[PDB]
Amino acid sequence: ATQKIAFSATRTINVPLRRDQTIRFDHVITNMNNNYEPRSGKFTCKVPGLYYFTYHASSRGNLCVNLMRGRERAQKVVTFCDYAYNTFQVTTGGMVLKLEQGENVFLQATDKNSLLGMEGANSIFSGFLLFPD
Amino acid sequence: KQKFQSVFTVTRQTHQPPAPNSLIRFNAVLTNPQGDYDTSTGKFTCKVPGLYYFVYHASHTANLCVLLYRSGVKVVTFCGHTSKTNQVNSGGVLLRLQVGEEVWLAVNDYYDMVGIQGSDSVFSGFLLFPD
Amino acid sequence: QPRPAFSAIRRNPPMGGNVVIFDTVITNQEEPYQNHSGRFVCTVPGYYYFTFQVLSQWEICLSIVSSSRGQVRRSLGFCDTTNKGLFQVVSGGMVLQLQQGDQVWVEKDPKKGHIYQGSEADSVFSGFLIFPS
Ligand SMILES: CC(=O)N[C@@H]1[C@@H](O)[C@H](O)[C@@H](CO)O[C@H]1O
Ligand SMILES: [Ca+2]
Repeated sequence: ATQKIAFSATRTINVPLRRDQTIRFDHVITNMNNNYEPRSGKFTCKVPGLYYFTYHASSRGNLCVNLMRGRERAQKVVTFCDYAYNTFQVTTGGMVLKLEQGENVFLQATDKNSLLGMEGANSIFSGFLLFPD
Repeated sequence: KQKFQSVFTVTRQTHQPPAPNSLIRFNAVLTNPQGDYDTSTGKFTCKVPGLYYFVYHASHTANLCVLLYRSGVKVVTFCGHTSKTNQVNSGGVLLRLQVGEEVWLAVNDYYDMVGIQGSDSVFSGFLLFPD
Repeated sequence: QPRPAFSAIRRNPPMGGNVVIFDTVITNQEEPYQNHSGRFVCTVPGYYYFTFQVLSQWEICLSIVSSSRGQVRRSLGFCDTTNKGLFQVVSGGMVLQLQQGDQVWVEKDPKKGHIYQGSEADSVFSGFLIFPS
């Protein structure tokens, strides 16, 4: 319409995540309005309103991720866990959030850090504006 | 006005899975008012230019990789491995499309889409921001 | 201007019946979602997206069900039958064209209805208007 805010970014880094680390999705497929930062992996709200956030992550073992929301200090909205013994999986999560300007949203690793990002088994993080405030 | 929007949800209603390394046809429509998804070719074609969301959820009881294609280029791949029990393979992406661009899903050598009773396969796409 | 958008999660759900109640509201713009019943009520007629990511450890089959004039309209299902006692996330979603008063909810298979209950991880139900009709 007018306020066109949408991002989709894949992860291509094969370096193991540590607990509490921000999960970076370094390769942008889409980033309209450039409110997503591929250097950190965080989205930062410019225009207040309703957003939908979603991810799909490939993994070869146990994976838990925290969906984080906040300004300079972030709080976890939810934790998604999907386990896999010795087998490849793709898991997913989504969330509708009403965000204020300055609020950031990003995914954060736990203990459970088995996540792949590569050709043939991607991991992706997306979000878009539903309705402006 | 209906023709200034774009939305579909199609499903795969058949017990036989796709052929290896082929485009995945969804033959049944839940909604497709603009006809942007074509059940005879298996392809979405862009009528209204702008930003789209595409997402799918595919049931399988053997190995399955789903590839999403845009105008001949593979955008994303997601794979799920299982043996005789049922899981859902999911994937999705936002894309800014021009009129006439085609979007579709395909499989590779891991092609199973045979869900147990009560587990189906769906592919959705909708226009968020027109230009 | 029409905004209807919700996300709800499970934490202290009333149990009973095959309707999956997500008792904890994260977002409820226009308050379309009823957290005591697990039912979304359409106020603005139009095309809506609905999706769920639900955690199980055993067997689970879920369906997004709707109703018009109180008549139930069954739809597609989605299952995880890994049945090994480890976190698996079953997911599904669809566009639904709704009329005013139409209700939308998640229902489980009475024979396959294990939904994780606890604080390690979350199950989510979300929905939003795509465009009014
Ligand atoms: C368990 C239940 O359904 N009731 C809760 C109630 O405790 C809470 O005060 C209210 C506020 O949103 O949300 C309801 O869902
Ligand atoms: Ca799993």
